[PDB]
Amino acid sequence: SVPTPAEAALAAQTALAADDSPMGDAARWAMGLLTRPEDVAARFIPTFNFAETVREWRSKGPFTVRAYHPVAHKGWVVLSAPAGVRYILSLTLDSSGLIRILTLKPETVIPDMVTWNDVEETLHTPGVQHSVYAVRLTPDGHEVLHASAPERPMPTGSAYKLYLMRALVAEIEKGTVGWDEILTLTPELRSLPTGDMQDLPDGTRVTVRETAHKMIALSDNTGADLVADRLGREVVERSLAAAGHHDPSLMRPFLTSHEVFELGWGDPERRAEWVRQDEAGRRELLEKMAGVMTVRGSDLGATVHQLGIDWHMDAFDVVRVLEGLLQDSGRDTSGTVEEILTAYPGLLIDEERWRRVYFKAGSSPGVMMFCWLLQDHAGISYVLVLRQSADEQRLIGDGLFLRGIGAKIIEAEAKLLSS
Ligand SMILES: [Cl-]
Repeated sequence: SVPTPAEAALAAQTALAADDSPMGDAARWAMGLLTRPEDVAARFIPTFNFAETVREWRSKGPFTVRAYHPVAHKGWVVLSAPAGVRYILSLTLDSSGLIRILTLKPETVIPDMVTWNDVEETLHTPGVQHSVYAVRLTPDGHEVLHASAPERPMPTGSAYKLYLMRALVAEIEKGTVGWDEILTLTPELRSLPTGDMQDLPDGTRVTVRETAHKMIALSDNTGADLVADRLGREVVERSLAAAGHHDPSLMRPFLTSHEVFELGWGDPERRAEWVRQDEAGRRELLEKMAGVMTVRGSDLGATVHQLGIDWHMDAFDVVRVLEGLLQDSGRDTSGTVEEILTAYPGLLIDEERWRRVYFKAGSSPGVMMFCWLLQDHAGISYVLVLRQSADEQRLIGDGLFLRGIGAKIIEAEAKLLSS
């Protein structure tokens, strides 16, 4: 008794109208633009041409809402326009519901998946290296459900925050840091979005717990940098092998988000020097680069992951860090780890099927990855790792494609994961 096209669209239209959440508020406002600089300023982040963008968007309608997919601070609305042309309106919000990102783009098309070959043939894009790895975790080891290039080390962007989380948990267990310990935002520690903590004023005091929460749930770069500063680079590097990484040297020096941004898209000479240097020279360069960021979001574009300016790991490294975090969570009887890991599942999840879902995304120019750990109410866990890398960012896009492939795999779990 699957809903028919007409039923599906009506359900989405009503859900959008009824949604009494920050995403509902923002999506309805955005849809209103489609169907006043002072009111725009009040709806966007404080540090937010737009009237012209809205004019161009409006010229593509009239629009009909066909699907509505809110997920905490992120949301997508599928729109049909004249002649059956479809678009997706994407929203990303800050912590109080102000709009950070609002885009209207051609629809991303992902079929319902019947077989793993459907996944591979949908995903494959000339010029893009990709990898799909799916396993069932058991007492007796991992059962491989599907694998394409899991052994290939690839850049993974904010997947690295999973390793930072395991390092943090290890220090909590050793008693060198506490969940309620205070970290302090300084001008030097501020990074770029993703995240919201960069929007806090200088001197803002925040607990380790709340910083780690934002580091994971919002992929907060500033949160991650505060944690990495508190632990120290050497402590994080020493934690990598035990945390699950097969070859820690691939991620040494272990970069902060601030360092990736500043090195990757700042001074071209400094970046060339990085390429020429060994680990010692790279550490020395990073120390000299310490200070307040000069690079801004508009500077990003060119790919630099090929120069080692990212965080490289294989699919097996991602499975091990997620399984390790599952173990870390169970050991932490306070539920602090679990609360952090489950806050944002990246999708609308069937909670009657899945007791817990861990999720992490990562992206950089030419880099996209999504991973989930899903555990059912009987205690059976699955891990799904999706990765793309390319020399040209336009071959990958904003990540709705790879995320959507994950969504369809999870929707078809009875066929692809738990058959
Ligand atoms: Cl995401």
